[PDB]
Amino acid sequence: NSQDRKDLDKFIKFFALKTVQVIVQARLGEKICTRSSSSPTGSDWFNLAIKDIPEVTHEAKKALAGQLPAVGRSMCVEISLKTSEGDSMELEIWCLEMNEKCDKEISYTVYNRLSLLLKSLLAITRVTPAYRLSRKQEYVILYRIYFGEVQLSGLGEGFQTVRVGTVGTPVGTITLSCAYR
Amino acid sequence: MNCRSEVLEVSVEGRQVEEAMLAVLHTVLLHRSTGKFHYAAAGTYSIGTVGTQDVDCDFIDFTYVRVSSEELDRALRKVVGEFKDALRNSGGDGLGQMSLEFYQKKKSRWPFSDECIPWEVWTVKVHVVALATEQERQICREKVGEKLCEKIINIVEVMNRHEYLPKMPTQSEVDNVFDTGLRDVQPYLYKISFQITDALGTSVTTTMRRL
Repeated sequence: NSQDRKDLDKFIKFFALKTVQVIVQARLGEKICTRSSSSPTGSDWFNLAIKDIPEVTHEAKKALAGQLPAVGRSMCVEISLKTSEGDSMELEIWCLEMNEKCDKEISYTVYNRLSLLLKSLLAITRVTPAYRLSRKQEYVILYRIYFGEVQLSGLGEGFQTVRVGTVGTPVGTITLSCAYR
Repeated sequence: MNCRSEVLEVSVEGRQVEEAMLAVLHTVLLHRSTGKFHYAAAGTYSIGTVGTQDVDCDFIDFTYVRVSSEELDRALRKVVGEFKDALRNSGGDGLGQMSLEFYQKKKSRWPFSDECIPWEVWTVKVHVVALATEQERQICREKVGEKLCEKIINIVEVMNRHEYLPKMPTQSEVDNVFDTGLRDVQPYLYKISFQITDALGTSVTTTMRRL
């Protein structure tokens, strides 16, 4: 391939892993706090300080199994609530899709857009009902990553969708959104 | 690069004026900033890393994310404090608003000083309500948080529908696009002002037709 393609596949891979990390990280029940740095490291993806947790990295790499989102093939992070009685109910289906339409006019602009999209993700994850719920933990919150084939009927009738945002790239445009109860 | 404007509106108790404002500004400023640029003589530059943190509100049932710069936070808390002082001492009107405007600096030939061109402005209008009971207080702490949720949502959604941003500067142009005075963050050149307004009425025409 052309260098843009390796750089882009890498960018989408680490954007997806960082997305899983931010979504799961906004449901532990405690506050997240990272420090800015003018002398960065080689591991501050998207110029954001997002500390990976190895377990979530492992579940995300196993769900992705070493491939990228594409047409009809979207990465999903499902957040559910399990009570003492055992009732399981999905609360959120976060969806990372890859649309068909390519952007020919558009290397680092996509990188910058994905950084912005991660900042939007940070913001949106806290203004969902499941956030206030996850901060007060009785019950326990659960996460699960999969690579569908996305379907939402586990969120019952009448769920609303928040579109975190989209980013056009020459292989396709990425859409990040959340379907919640 | 004609300017784009967005108008938000919120109804809160006086106690929660600051946090509410802090929630909106910081949200916008999280999208309208990046890491500090360090330029090399060759013209390239490296970009530093932005931290973010959670802010639990004490007078609202709400949490928001802000850049981890404490200079920026102290600045915005100060101008919002000016807004709260003016609002309290304005008395009966209680109709205040704050504007956060992003602009570029464009060099003019002498003697004209450089012209500041807005490319995007955010105005949020504050409606302050007086509470009598402790119960109204407790319900207000919840409902205001629920409203700020949809405020942040709409800020993000609009942030995607705005396709224009200034183009990356060179080492000499940087201070015409970015505020480079902070240690932990590099905001776009911004400007926060506020304004106390007198409330006006509503026309009757189509409301007749509706009746």
